[PDB]
Amino acid sequence: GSGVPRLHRPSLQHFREQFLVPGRPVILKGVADHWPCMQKWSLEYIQEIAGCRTVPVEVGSRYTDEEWSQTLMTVNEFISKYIVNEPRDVGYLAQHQLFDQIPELKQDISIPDYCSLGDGEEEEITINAWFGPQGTISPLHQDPQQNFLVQVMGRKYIRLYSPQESGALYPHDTHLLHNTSQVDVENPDLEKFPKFAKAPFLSCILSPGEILFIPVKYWHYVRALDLSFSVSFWWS
Ligand SMILES: C/N=C(/NC)NCCC[C@H](N)C(=O)O
Ligand SMILES: O=C(O)CCC(=O)C(=O)O
Ligand SMILES: [Zn+2]
Repeated sequence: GSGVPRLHRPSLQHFREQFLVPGRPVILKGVADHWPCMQKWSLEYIQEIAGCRTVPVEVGSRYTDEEWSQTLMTVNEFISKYIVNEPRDVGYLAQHQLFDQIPELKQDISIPDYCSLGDGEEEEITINAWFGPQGTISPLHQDPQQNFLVQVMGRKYIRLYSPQESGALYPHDTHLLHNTSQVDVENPDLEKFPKFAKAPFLSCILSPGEILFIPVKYWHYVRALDLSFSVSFWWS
């Protein structure tokens, strides 16, 4: 496929018309790049503000066979165990609303203006922290709302497949896992999943300051390339 387009602070109507309404992915630059989080958030500072709080942590590379488990620990324990000291397994602080838990971290972000183009209420926008070492993998999956994924620390390799291509992505049959792909994007078994080979996609390397707009129900797979902190806004 091709690289995801990058636009420097598009006007709202131009984002509405070329991207939101047709549902095409884009990176928005010059938008979140000066938010306080971009210069303020570090291991020192995350420990200082959030260190003693309780967070859920996903342990294991990815979630299919339950090797993957979910646990709870303090942010300090997560940093020390899964990031700093030669971790024994991949832990990921994933899909957690950490800014409703620590309001003082919410002062470091904002809700992007483009969300007001939606039909939903600003109070109901779901804000999720994603924080973990180099190498976390979110398997190919789709989400029920629009998403702004704001990169803060580190880089993420991302791949996007359209809803129109779902027939080549082999979703799990169980309605629980309905929206997750059985395919390992970066090493697909093409004996089992042959149609995955021909399906087109976009990909990118998302970097700090940059916002990736993921259209509703667009499939995405995400691998952190460095120690990484992203913040997702689910809106509608
Ligand atoms: C690696 N782990 C992850 N989540 C637990 N990755 C991305 C979130 C996928 C989830 N189905 C969603 O609703 O976005
Ligand atoms: O693991 C990641 O960073 C991707 C998060 C994600 O899937 C989402 O923003 O909905
Ligand atoms: Zn997602």
